[PDB]
Amino acid sequence: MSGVLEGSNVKPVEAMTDMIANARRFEMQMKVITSVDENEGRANQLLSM
Amino acid sequence: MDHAIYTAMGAASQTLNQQAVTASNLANASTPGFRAQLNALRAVPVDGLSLATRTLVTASTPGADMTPGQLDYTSRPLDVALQQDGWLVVQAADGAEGYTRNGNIQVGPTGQLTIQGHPVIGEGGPITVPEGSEITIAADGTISALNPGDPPNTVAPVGRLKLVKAEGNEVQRSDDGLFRLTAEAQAERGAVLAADPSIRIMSGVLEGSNVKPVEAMTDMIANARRFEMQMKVITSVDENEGRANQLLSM
Amino acid sequence: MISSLWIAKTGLDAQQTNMDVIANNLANVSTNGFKRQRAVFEDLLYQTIRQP
Amino acid sequence: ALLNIFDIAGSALAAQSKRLNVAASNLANADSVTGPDGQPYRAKQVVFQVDAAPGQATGGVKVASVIESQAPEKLVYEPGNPLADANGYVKMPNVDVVGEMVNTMSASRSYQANIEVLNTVKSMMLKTLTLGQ
Amino acid sequence: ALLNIFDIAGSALAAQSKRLNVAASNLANADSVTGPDGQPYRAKQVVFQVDAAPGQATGGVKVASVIESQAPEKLVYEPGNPLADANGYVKMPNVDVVGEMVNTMSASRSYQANIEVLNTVKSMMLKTLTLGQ
Amino acid sequence: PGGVPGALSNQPAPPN
Amino acid sequence: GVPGALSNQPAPPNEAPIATP
Amino acid sequence: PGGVPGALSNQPAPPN
Amino acid sequence: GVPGALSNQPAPPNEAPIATP
Amino acid sequence: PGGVPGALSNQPAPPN
Repeated sequence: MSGVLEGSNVKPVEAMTDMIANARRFEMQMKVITSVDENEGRANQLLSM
Repeated sequence: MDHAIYTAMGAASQTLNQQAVTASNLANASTPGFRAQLNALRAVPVDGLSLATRTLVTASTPGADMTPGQLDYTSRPLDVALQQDGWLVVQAADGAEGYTRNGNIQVGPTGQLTIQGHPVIGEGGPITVPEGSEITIAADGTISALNPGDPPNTVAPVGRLKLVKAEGNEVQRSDDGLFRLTAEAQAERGAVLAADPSIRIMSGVLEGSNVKPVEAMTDMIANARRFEMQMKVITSVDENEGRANQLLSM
Repeated sequence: MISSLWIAKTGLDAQQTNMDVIANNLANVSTNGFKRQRAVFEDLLYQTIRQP
Repeated sequence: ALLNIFDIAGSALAAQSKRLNVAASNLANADSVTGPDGQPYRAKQVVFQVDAAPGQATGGVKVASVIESQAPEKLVYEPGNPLADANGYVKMPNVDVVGEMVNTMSASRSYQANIEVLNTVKSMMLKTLTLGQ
Repeated sequence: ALLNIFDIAGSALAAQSKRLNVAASNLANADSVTGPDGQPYRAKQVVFQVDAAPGQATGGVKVASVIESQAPEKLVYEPGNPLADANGYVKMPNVDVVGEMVNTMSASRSYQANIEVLNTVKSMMLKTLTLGQ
Repeated sequence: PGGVPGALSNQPAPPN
Repeated sequence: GVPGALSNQPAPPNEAPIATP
Repeated sequence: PGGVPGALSNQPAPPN
Repeated sequence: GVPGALSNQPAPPNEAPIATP
Repeated sequence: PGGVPGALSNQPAPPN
């Protein structure tokens, strides 16, 4: 068809939902990292005496 | 640990289950002839020795809501709507008999009536209409077919739609969205529901979904608050255990 | 995909598709011999978690 | 067997844990409509008493029993609900969410306090063990 | 091997580390669409059981096996996906996010408790060697 | 001697 | 017996029914 | 003698 | 091969292939 | 022998 131009097909709902899921998935990964880091300290202290 | 965390965790997960049910109901707010799913929490107390202090919570879907929805006037002679407490009968996916409220009846090239791709069940097995003919549906389900080219005097009945009467407590939504008779109800009413001659359908109106918006909104607000509450406890127990573990020292 | 961000995304997409159908119907008002479109939706497979 | 303050603080820890579990159960099922036998979920509470043994009003806490609140259950209107009475009213739990949150916080801090008491007494008697070096 | 309590607490530590690893793997892959074989990621769970073979009732903890959950996988409608079935449905993991978070926290807490147990047992064994100067 | 600890014994109640 | 004490017999099995028979 | 230690054994299930 | 035990033979090298082959 | 420790090794990589 001549006289019309095709734009992008980016869906805004999908992108917004994906961004929300990404943020609220990272936070959980950061919580697990903090938990493991806190756990390792004791275990390290076990090596005394 | 203190298994109190395993109570609030269950309460937080069942809240997400309830939210998934409510969101599914909200997605189908425009589905023609949709019956919203009812969600309810139920408490199960753990039996055993000592102070019966633990009572877990588990979601529950007690059937569906049978309140009739909106009636949109589409000037189409094939779209029919049922009287309240009424159901149309179609052939299910596995060659069985199922019930529905979607009146979006379609005519194939071969002439067979279908609803959502399932064959429509007429007084005697699926309904086959003369190929490429105009269809009018009466108030009691009688079907008149006009063959194009022939005069309007040719209009004659062909078949009658099977219309059944069933309450909410008797039907259960199968996994494909088609309602079927429950075990107790089937044992008393027989395997196949006999057509009720009192049921009245309306031609040219399509029934919408009965998803109430105010109840959905209130449910989401309550679910969010409950999830945050359970999360507080999940944090209390964590810190308490963290500190209680110190007694094991020295 | 927490099963509640997917279910609501599906509903949002369905409403957007219905709005696209409505906009197509409204834009083609002045055309000759145009038949209006109507969007039909169906719920997908419901999942059973525990039997009654 | 547990000796003195060890027994006292252990009893206190156990009872505070029971109190927190009851609070968590009340707060989790604050919206449950039915139990397993069709009866509503009535809010539960703990009953605290002083161990005492026979002649010593100076003991820990002990949870005599878990009582069920006899305050009238909330009534909601739902004539379609199978559990509704002849008037169409469904019974709903009488849980006070703010009260449950405050109770959880209180059981938490009391639990922590008794843990600290137990730790201090343990250190004190460990140092007592080296009397006279 | 590890004396006695040493072996018991080491087994407990290893088992809880395995449980926390499983929980972290489930949390990471909560949105995975596929695996190397084209199969959806199924939530993994460890199986805890005692190990008291030489005529005992209590011997610690060991992980018998890692098992994939049988809870129905989540079906999402996507007809353009190469992994979609005949009806156009794609299978997605049955991971319970709140469950895995609580599992992480509980595993960390009990791991810490076992650390405190082993440290205390070491202390006591260290003092024992000074029996009678 | 004692009674319900916490919520049910720390609110104003009618005499009985 | 009282909670936290020692008994001569095992505690009964723990089960939570979703719906009573 | 044992089972899944966590979410999959602390949730109500229909009987077998 | 009980975990935590001692075996004469070395452990095989682990591999994590992203696709199937 | 050994390679880069930490982030680079414990990350999926194309086969080569």
